[PDB]
Amino acid sequence: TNILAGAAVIKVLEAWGVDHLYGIPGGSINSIMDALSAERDRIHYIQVRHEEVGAMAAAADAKLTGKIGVCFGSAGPGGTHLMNGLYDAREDHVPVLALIGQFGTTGMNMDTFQEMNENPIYADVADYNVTAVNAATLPHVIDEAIRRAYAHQGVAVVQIPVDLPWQQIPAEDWYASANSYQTPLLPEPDVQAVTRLTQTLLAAERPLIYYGIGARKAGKELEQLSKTLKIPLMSTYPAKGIVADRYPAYLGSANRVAQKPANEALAQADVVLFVGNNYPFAEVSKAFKNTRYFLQIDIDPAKLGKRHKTDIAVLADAQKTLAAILAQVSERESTPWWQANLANVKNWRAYLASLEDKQEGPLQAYQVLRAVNKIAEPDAIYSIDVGDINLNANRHLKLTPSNRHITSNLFATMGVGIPGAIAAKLNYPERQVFNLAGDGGASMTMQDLATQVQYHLPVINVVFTNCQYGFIKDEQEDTNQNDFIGVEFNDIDFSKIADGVHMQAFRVNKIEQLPDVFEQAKAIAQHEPVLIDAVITGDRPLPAEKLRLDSAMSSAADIEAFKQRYEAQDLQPLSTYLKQFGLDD
Amino acid sequence: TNILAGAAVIKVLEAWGVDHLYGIPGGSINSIMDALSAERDRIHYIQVRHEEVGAMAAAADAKLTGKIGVCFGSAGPGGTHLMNGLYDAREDHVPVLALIGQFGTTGMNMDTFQEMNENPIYADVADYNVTAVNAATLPHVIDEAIRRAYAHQGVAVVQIPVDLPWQQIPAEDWYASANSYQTPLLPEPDVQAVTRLTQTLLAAERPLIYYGIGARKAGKELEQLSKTLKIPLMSTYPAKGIVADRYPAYLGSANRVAQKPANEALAQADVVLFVGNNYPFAEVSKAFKNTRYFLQIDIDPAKLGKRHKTDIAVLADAQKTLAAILAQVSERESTPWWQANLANVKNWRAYLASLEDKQEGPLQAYQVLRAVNKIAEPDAIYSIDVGDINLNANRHLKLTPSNRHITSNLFATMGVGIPGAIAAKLNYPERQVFNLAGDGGASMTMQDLATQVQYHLPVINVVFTNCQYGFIKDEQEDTNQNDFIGVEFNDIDFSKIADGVHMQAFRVNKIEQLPDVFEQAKAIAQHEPVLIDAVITGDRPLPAEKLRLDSAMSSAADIEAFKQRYEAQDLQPLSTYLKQFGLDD
Amino acid sequence: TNILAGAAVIKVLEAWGVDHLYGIPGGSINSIMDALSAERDRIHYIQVRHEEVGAMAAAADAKLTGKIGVCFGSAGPGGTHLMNGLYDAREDHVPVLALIGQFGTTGMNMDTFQEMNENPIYADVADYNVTAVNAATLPHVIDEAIRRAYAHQGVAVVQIPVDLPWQQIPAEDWYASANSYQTPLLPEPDVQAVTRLTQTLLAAERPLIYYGIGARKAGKELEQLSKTLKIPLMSTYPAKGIVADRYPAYLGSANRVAQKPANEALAQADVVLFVGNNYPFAEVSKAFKNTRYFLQIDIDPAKLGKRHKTDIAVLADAQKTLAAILAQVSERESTPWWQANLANVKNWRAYLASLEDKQEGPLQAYQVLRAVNKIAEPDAIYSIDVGDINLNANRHLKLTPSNRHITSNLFATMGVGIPGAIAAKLNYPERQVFNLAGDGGASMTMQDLATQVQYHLPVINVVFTNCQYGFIKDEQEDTNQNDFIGVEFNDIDFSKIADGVHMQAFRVNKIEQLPDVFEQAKAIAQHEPVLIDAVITGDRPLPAEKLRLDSAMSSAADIEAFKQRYEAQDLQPLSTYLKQFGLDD
Ligand SMILES: Cc1cc2nc3c(=O)[nH]c(=O)nc-3n(C[C@H](O)[C@H](O)[C@H](O)COP(=O)(O)OP(=O)(O)OC[C@H]3O[C@@H](n4cnc5c(N)ncnc54)[C@H](O)[C@@H]3O)c2cc1C
Ligand SMILES: Cc1cc2nc3c(=O)[nH]c(=O)nc-3n(C[C@H](O)[C@H](O)[C@H](O)COP(=O)(O)OP(=O)(O)OC[C@H]3O[C@@H](n4cnc5c(N)ncnc54)[C@H](O)[C@@H]3O)c2cc1C
Ligand SMILES: Cc1cc2nc3c(=O)[nH]c(=O)nc-3n(C[C@H](O)[C@H](O)[C@H](O)COP(=O)(O)OP(=O)(O)OC[C@H]3O[C@@H](n4cnc5c(N)ncnc54)[C@H](O)[C@@H]3O)c2cc1C
Ligand SMILES: Cc1ncc(C[n+]2csc(CCOP(=O)(O)OP(=O)(O)O)c2C)c(N)n1
Ligand SMILES: Cc1ncc(C[n+]2csc(CCOP(=O)(O)OP(=O)(O)O)c2C)c(N)n1
Ligand SMILES: Cc1ncc(C[n+]2csc(CCOP(=O)(O)OP(=O)(O)O)c2C)c(N)n1
Ligand SMILES: [Mg+2]
Ligand SMILES: [Mg+2]
Ligand SMILES: [Mg+2]
Repeated sequence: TNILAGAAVIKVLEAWGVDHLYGIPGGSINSIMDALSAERDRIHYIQVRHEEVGAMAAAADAKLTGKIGVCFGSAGPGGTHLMNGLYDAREDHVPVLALIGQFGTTGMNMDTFQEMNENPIYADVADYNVTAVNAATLPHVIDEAIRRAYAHQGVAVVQIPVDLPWQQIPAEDWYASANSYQTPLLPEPDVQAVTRLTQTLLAAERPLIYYGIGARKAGKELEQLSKTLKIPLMSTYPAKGIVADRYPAYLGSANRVAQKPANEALAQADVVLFVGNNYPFAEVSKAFKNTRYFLQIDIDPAKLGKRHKTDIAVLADAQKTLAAILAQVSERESTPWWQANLANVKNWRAYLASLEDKQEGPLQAYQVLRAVNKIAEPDAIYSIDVGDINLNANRHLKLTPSNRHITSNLFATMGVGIPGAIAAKLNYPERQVFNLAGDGGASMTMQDLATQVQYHLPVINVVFTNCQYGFIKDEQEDTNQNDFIGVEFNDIDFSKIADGVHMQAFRVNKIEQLPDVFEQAKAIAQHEPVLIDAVITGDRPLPAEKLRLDSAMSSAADIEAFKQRYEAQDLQPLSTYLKQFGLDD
Repeated sequence: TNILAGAAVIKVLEAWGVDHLYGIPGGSINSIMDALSAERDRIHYIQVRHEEVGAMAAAADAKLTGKIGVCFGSAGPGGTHLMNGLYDAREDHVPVLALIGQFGTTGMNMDTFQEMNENPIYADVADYNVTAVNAATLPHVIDEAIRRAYAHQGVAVVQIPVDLPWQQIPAEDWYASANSYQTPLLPEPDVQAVTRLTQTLLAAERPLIYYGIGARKAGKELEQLSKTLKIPLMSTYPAKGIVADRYPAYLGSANRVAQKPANEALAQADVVLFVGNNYPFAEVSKAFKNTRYFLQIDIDPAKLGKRHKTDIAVLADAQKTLAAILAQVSERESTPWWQANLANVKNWRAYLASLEDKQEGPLQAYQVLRAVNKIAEPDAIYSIDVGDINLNANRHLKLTPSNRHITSNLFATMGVGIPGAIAAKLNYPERQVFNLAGDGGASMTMQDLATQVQYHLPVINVVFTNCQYGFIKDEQEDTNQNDFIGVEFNDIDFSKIADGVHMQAFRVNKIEQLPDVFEQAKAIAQHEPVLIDAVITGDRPLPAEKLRLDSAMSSAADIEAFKQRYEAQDLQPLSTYLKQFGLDD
Repeated sequence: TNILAGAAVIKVLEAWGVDHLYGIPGGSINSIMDALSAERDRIHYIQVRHEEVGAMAAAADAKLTGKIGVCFGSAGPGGTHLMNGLYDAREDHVPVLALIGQFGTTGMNMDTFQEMNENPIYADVADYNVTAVNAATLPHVIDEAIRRAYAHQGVAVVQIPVDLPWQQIPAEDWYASANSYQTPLLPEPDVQAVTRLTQTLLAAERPLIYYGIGARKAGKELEQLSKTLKIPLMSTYPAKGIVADRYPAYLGSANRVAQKPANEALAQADVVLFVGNNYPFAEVSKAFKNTRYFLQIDIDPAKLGKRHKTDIAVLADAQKTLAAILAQVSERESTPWWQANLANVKNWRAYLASLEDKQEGPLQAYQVLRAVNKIAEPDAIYSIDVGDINLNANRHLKLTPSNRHITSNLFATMGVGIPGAIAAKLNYPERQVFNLAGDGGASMTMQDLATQVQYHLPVINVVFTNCQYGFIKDEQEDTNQNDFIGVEFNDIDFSKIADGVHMQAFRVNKIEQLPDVFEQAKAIAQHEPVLIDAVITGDRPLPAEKLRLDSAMSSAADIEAFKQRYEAQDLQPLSTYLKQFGLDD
């Protein structure tokens, strides 16, 4: 007969399979809290200590699962605290629903306490942004918000006046269209564009396949096409893991969160196959300036020819198109280009290994990640924060397709380590989860280590304490005339922080302390969360984008200093291998 | 001859007397950081651990001093982290300048890393919101932003492309108009409106003067007019302290962060003089429904007759107008209304005193604030956060006009305790500063306890740990049908948090522990910061807005339960004193 | 007991003294139309043919009277049509209330016909911008909107769901605050600052007083200061008429809608008193590059030191401050500067008169304005459109303090001639009202010549038909390398247009036709609107900003071609006069 509007709303969420949602209560959202209380056995409300962690975790839910992430905040400061999480979702194009509290209709526009016109606040970030003004339509307005967030892969925001969820509406007049939701059966790629793309890729002397997360399902195809046609493989930083890191022709990513082989190969390549990629640096770094042919495959029309003058752009699904190229090619024998790149990758990985393998004295980030690699399970998930850890994790973590790693890819908000590991462990309680965060990123959301304790989420948290905003110090070293300002700061002892939130923790600062501490952490994380605070040296990581190793481009003074500073004595430039296999530079 | 644009900009700030500014560096704001580095002996850059603390502290600067507060943030997530601080400034109408980083002009609109159209993000909160596109005009654009923030008492936002501060501009072509800034000499209030207002106030049988922070300078006038004409005085919560708290006819504030005498008197009053007030609850609580005449004095035309049908509204300065009323009145002898209200205030203060004066057993918020009162210096400044502490601080802190207390008055963002005490101690290094925060408000900005350590700011931090969002639990108790959800949580041991940031701290939970701990804290705070974590009981404070003490309005069962729960056995309703002095109710 | 919400909203408008309002009905604003129908005897609705005319007339009301202009539009297209009128009110800082229709609250957010979230559309232009969601607070929201538009001198926009005006609210609950209304306080001048300003003014060798419409109430003091101290006067184009144009030492306005004496003088001046002026061209034309001392007087702090570094700034009412200067000074004797300037003004006026007094020939703009002046009454109001007509009206109309002229001063929207004239005849039916419009400007709002017929508003409409966008053509001549484009077009016979809307009209093209035609127009306009379509030549008005006259700065060939083109054979540069009185240039 009747039903309360707020109860109907929680049922629309239950209909769309929403398992858990995050927020902090307040008077302006208490009628929705009331509805959640009755249904607490069907949808799990996770109370966070700061709302941006709720919004960031909701984004990570959708990143990991493909399902809509949900968070809420009370009127005014509850809702504006969501901003860094909602912009992350807009930028990383994943579906998120945010509910914002608002004063009742009876007191709106009266200029009463913590009441304002909230609709202008969400206009930029949200794809759908509405203030609900009627309780009977409120279930449809919520269903509308979810349909559009999914369809448009973005943020949908509904500001709800607190009095409407307590109203009665006729129980038969609302529905959730979850039952109509579906995946498209897309057409097969047109055979002539596939053939045209293949010929051009076969005649290339120095070819590359450069893929992004759009090729997430084409792991097998990419790797087989690589070794069948003798084409090196390189990706964007987030596409790391689609092809296993130990694959001998994986060059890594290009630019600063990058690897030496990827950068050098890109400047020599004559034909690039750009697949499901939208690398933001293409134009500003003139990455493709020496490319002769540029071939592209993307599912989205707005991307076609965006990053460079494209010769052939196929609008199609990456995996289908790669499987169709694969189906018309045969083995090619090892070329000079294949051989030179393989030798270069071996030289690089030996460098990274000698850093990782030091066994005594002062702790550096490199060995902390070798110890992370030692205790990692083959399907672990990593929530990585933003800073030097994106660079070091991309070089040292040895991922396979069973792993997941997430960060704030484009907006790049700091603080994402902790919320992402909370979302990961809620979705996958049986998978090992790691949170790799630098000290500045981890202090921005440190209060939510208590949420991991409260909901008993066994996360392995590793904080890299350098008493610096390392990523920025290095930039200041490169651009600034006057001394470093704002990048070195006071120590925070995160094992005391973790103890305050009643979580087990260790602090280490010598390489030799690592093995024991990490074995204890692997065992504690079978049941409880644990934190390791690695006090590391402030060494600058080798800048892949400022290599000074070639005698024809850098003077011997520069090369000696570069080799010295970066312990890069045994690194050879690509040109050494090119000359060796009979190629020029 | 030439000067670099970023150097000229730091000089425009120095010209407007900007002593310190807050932020966190990033690549998109490094050319401004470079300029700050050279001038580090003239403007003090304070690096915070989270940008909302920088924006909130900048707002508190202007709250305390009347001078423009300045903060900055890098592009994307640096700038959106400022939101809770900037909305606080818009709402509390104080001048703040925020500088937002942005990618260089050369890469803007190229869709490159952490680059977006940032101008839509600041459109709602800012009075002035511009992206600077030329380096020669950039000193004028900054000067423009400060002039308007001051003139309009609001937020001015400038998004600066990083490449323009490193450009050369002719040194003679820029200036800062600080030299033209001035206070208006306002006209004296028109003598006939003052006389009309006075007659109506003199004929009132049950009068009240209800003032707000607009009467900040009329402390003497308010108090003398009170005792010369026998008129009780009541204020808004932030106007507490303008007249000393021990003044026998100060009734307190009305509504929930309120006091019993203020609430009861307002329903009996026949003539209200509303002075420099903009109480947000006037309409939604029907506060003035029984008022017969409503007289108002405000400096701002948009306020005149806003909160109620006003009989006489004088547009003038509060202090000038009160001094002019005072100049034409003589002593009146004690009326029944004066006498009844005085007796009622005595009854109330005895209640608050018996709570404060318990000497053993389980710690409650009441005694923690009696201990705060004991060590307080006559001119201490209090940064108060948002939650039950606004209610308890308004009842127990004994302020005088030499004190300052600040919070987020209208927007009411949690987290303001720590940034406000940082701003207070930077401006006034010789004054004792307190930060009174509840546990949920203090965990939102807990990482910046490290900033107090790093810049050596001796703040006394007192955290009230109830393992609850107390203010919200009580609301749920009043409105919600189903059980409490989201308002009780895990303990955080803030003396371990404080130890992690290398600050001295104590944790107490028995009334008898207070005196020693507070004496030690008063002495440590002579040189270092200190934190006390008071573990308190979850007792609900007496709800002044839900009194059940009058036998003619509430049944005896209700009154017994009310008296029992709130240890309010000896509280009498106002009607007892009205009947006693020959007045009806 | 109850009243309808729509009736109370109209009662609030009546209370604030609103006599007339403009708009076009629609389903979404039909409950407001219903209310208006009931009140047709007390408040008068003016139906326009296009909604921007309604917004432009609403703006013109406030410009002419100082009282708030009121306009409305229906949902979607009705409201977006108001845009040019509303930004004109924002830019020329005048109070306007715009009511926007919206679908009822039940249909909102259901994506039904002509229903969209309308609140983001108005966020940039409106000082106050809200959607009403409740019928009982709707009178307060309308009252709030008028208070803020007056106080803030900007636009207030309220979007109203059609159902709410048809609900019954209690009659007892609403009120309008119109009775408490006051204008802002005028600050008083500090005598010490005034003495300093006066000393600097008297020590000047070549002084100028440059005033804007902030000196509206000080024409007497301005002219008196000029005659007593022997200092010439110049104004912004909108300030023309504050001092009578026939005054011998009134130099005119600077830059392009300028008069040659003002431009020449400004370059020689050593001290400028800048009074209630916000000239937008200061910095970009480097106007004050030679001014040794700049003195400013303004009521607004955001303007002090804004346009140039100010040596003495006074924050006070212009009239009060000018009265103070005048009381400290005595008669001075004629200087060379005074005499040089008067001689230059006689030369310039003699030149404009020669263009005006041609008796036979092809018609030019200059003789048509002479014809307007001969039939103009001493207190006529001029609604002027935008284009060359501002340049020509500024040079040829002889205005006194009894006249009024309005245009779109800073937004500068074409189209305003017809709406400004409608509003002026509504407000001042006893005054002669002119509409002086170029053909491009008149074409954009031509349909509302019918509003003048329908409402019997006797306006004299004068269209200047040059078959060009003359103002742009002359800009293309100055900047464009390739041929003229989009500035010359087909003729529209406006007498046939007027005939179509059933108005009396005439078409002229030879100078000798003018006298009889304007005589007849002057007679018809006592009862009916009349239009004259003056077909004029394509002659460029003398560019007062590009004077090729002085032999020592321009070649004899440039000078002769200039004099030939502009019929300026008898003009002398100010240097001739400066030299005659022993001065240098
Ligand atoms: C601190 C920091 C610095 C960074 N530095 C770097 C760096 O130096 N180097 C670097 O590489 N990255 C870096 N990144 C990440 C970077 O900002 C970009 O987000 C990233 O390069 C984008 O990768 P993408 O192209 O794989 O994914 P996206 O930008 O998400 O784009 C995916 C693309 O795939 C297409 N697509 C989707 N599905 C399919 C399908 N099924 N078939 C076909 N096409 C499809 C999409 O349409 C889109 O074009 C950094 C991140 C951080 C946090
Ligand atoms: C958790 C929380 C709850 C709250 N609960 C309450 C509560 O229950 N009770 C309560 O009272 N408050 C409460 N507040 C504060 C409340 O939200 C309002 O901000 C407060 O009531 C406004 O006080 P005000 O009128 O003094 O100041 P403002 O809102 O700042 O307004 C000042 C007024 O003075 C006028 N003015 C300025 N200068 C002059 C002058 N020189 N001469 C004349 N007029 C002048 C201004 O124009 C304006 O009208 C709460 C705050 C928090 C954080
Ligand atoms: C096609 C076109 C071209 C134009 N070309 C020119 C041109 O070449 N030259 C030109 O002059 N104009 C020109 N204008 C007008 C120009 O755009 C500006 O609108 C104008 O210069 C502003 O003049 P103002 O200073 O009088 O008015 P406003 O900009 O309105 O400024 C008024 C000032 O007076 C102050 N004030 C208000 N009241 C008082 C008081 N009581 N006491 C003291 N201070 C007070 C105000 O705060 C403000 O500072 C043109 C307009 C158009 C449509
Ligand atoms: C909220 C936010 N503020 C500022 C930045 C700019 N930023 C990018 S990396 C970085 C420093 C990262 O420092 P930390 O986490 O300590 O790690 P490190 O690089 O030292 O290992 C900063 C400040 C950001 N992206 N997000
Ligand atoms: C950032 C933010 N989120 C949510 C709120 C809503 N809110 C208002 S008071 C309150 C609880 C305060 O709790 P706490 O600080 O623990 O103090 P207590 O009341 O328990 O003493 C909350 C969540 C707010 N105003 N600001
Ligand atoms: C609505 C609008 N569109 C375009 C312009 C640009 N503009 C300014 S003056 C002008 C030409 C004026 O034409 P017209 O009204 O015929 O006058 P003329 O110069 O020919 O006398 C134009 C197009 C404007 N200010 N407003
Ligand atoms: Mg770091
Ligand atoms: Mg609490
Ligand atoms: Mg024209």
